[PDB]
Amino acid sequence: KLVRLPGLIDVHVHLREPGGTHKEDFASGTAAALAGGITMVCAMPNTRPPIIDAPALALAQKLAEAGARCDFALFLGASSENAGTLGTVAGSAAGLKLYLNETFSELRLDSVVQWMEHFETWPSHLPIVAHAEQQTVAAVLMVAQLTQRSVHICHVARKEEILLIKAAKARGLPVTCEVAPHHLFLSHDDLERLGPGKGEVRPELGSRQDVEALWENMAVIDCFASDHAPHTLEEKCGSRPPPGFPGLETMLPLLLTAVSEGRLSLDDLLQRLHHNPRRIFHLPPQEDTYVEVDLEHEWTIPSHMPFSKAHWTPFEGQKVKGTVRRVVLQGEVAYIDGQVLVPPGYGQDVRKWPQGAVPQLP
Amino acid sequence: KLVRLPGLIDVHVHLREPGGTHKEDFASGTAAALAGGITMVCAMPNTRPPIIDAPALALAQKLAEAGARCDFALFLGASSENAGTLGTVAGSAAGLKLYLNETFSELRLDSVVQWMEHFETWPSHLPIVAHAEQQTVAAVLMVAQLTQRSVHICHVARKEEILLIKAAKARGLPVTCEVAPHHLFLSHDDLERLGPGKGEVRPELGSRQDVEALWENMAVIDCFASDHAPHTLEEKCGSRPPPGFPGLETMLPLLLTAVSEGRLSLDDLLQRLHHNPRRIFHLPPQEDTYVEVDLEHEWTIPSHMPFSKAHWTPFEGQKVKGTVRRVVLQGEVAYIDGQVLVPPGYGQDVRKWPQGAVPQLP
Ligand SMILES: O=C(O)c1[nH]c(=O)[nH]c(=O)c1F
Ligand SMILES: O=C(O)c1[nH]c(=O)[nH]c(=O)c1F
Ligand SMILES: [Zn+2]
Ligand SMILES: [Zn+2]
Ligand SMILES: [Zn+2]
Ligand SMILES: [Zn+2]
Repeated sequence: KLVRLPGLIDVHVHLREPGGTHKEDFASGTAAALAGGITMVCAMPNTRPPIIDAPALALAQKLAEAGARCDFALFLGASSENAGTLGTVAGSAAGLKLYLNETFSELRLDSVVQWMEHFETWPSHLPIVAHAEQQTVAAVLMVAQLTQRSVHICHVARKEEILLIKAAKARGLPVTCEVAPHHLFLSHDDLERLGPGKGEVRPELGSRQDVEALWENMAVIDCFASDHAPHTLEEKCGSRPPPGFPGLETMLPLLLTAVSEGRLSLDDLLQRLHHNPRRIFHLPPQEDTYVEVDLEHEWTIPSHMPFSKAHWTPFEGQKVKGTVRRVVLQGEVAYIDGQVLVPPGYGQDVRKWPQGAVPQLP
Repeated sequence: KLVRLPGLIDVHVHLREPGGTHKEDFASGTAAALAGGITMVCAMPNTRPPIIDAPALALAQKLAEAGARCDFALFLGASSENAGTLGTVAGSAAGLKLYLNETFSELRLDSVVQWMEHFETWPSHLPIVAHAEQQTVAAVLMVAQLTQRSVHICHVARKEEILLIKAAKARGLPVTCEVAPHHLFLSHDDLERLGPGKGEVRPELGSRQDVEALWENMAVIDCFASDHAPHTLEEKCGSRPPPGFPGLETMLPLLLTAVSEGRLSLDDLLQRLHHNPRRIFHLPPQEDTYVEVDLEHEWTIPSHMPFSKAHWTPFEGQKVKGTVRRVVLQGEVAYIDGQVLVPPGYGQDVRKWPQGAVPQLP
């Protein structure tokens, strides 16, 4: 018997279009999403050009509307120049992403004062998410408190970070967070197999104690999100390997395996891949949309998944129990047993739906 | 300018049909819901006969399908006899309600062992909610831990209770809770005006310190829910006054006033009347459903609201800023400026929708 799930949401993907389409584009990345049981994605802004101004957002919107096979929202990215300039387009974005650790020059913030300025100028009712590692989690939480608003922490990867967030939540602070599958299912123990190129990711793979701490503190994790960060094997194995793993096609199989093993419940999974993404980012429901999964069939992750142009995966060799069998999106069969059946352009910008606008006071 | 809200959900109403229809029926209670900006309600099982077996649920389902003007789900109620007998109908109910303090004989549980039996036999993927006051909150939390599952605490009304729940959440325990408007906007200070009959409610009105504690610990409150508990003025002012307040028509105006005053944000309100009710009870979205409210218009709550057959309200005399102007339900105008425009029977049982079934493992 198949299990029917609602349309799952991944609030953290890199679809590389514009500017990196040999790694991934909207069409191939959203095919990977559908194959992973994901019917709506939020795409990060560190493209080339980066989505840091209204013209770049306008271009990305059209590229996504023409290429996406599932529904989507597009993040804006904070820069050292664009605080106080995004007000007219802010409501059309998934949210504002701050890169507070390593990034490309155009997204680099050189001073916490620049973080303050973004928290002060970005509309207070709209989401802010941050790449914020180790101490940076505490620092950006401080900025959120000074500006009296919420923040969402991307890919929490360390015992240090989840315990800090746990302490903040105990004090009633408005902070939510997401965890990516590689930080639950990979660790330092895998670096010998992966090698130093493939193993490059930010946040880096943690210790076994880091991984154990995230599982022990599942109650503190609001969302799962893949941080789908595709690069080709040539790039990952070359002289300056970029950080990141592809993950859309492997997320749900990995987590369904954990569910089968009693590590978390089916509800725990659906809170973290459906309900909490909806409520943190004010994402609308998807009419006549659902995912049918098979929890009985055991298989081994191969050297590459069928759809991501990354054409490699760090989870190769792991045994999983859980398969996406069928995806229905907006009343149409979008995916069945390895075949994507909706064309590029079938997906839509959920922020343009009346029910996708973020409610605000007049 | 009007503000567009999603369809709000009240997970705790008493609609009195069958058996108490002079107090309220499905048609009048759901009219009150729509006038309060509420498009889906979860109806408690302490009717006459109480909804404690499959035949009674079958009757209530038809009465609701014929009378409800908004969408709904129906709770089953725990009794001293029905543990282990509800398995075939459990998935069709909103959840299982346990009355752990005062109640009618048919819903009275005389031993914590009976609570254990319900937690052991009720399907583990389906909701359990409890009327659990003071120590009873800790006791039912203990039963939840022994049976390794979650519990939702109805109408938290005391500093003692919210602090206990706060401590449980800090330990990672799966507990959620709701707070009713009278415990945020009324207190002991109002008992002289109300009198001892009108003022009867369970949980009773709290001290100013209780009320202040709930506001201070808003982060711990998952849901708002009215505990709409209608009785006629004759009953409230008579020789054996039943406990309870009507509240569907006054909830949102009261909370919108608080939002206008900066006591909580619009998002805080929508998490507690839309997103968290959805995710705790696995309630489906409502297609083409939304509520338009006006935050500018000031008015004073009268001696009775237009629709509840209770025909009185404990909030008489309070000044509010916030009005439900229009409700659209499933693509039809359901309410405009005091006029309900959908007939009895327009509402449906959301648990019969494919997307309203609670996902479970095979
Ligand atoms: O875009 C990427 O590849 C990327 N990869 C990572 O591993 N971390 C990032 O923060 C990032 F932006
Ligand atoms: O049904 C009612 O009137 C009712 N009224 C209350 O004040 N508390 C209850 O727990 C209840 F079931
Ligand atoms: Zn990142
Ligand atoms: Zn990323
Ligand atoms: Zn009660
Ligand atoms: Zn009640």
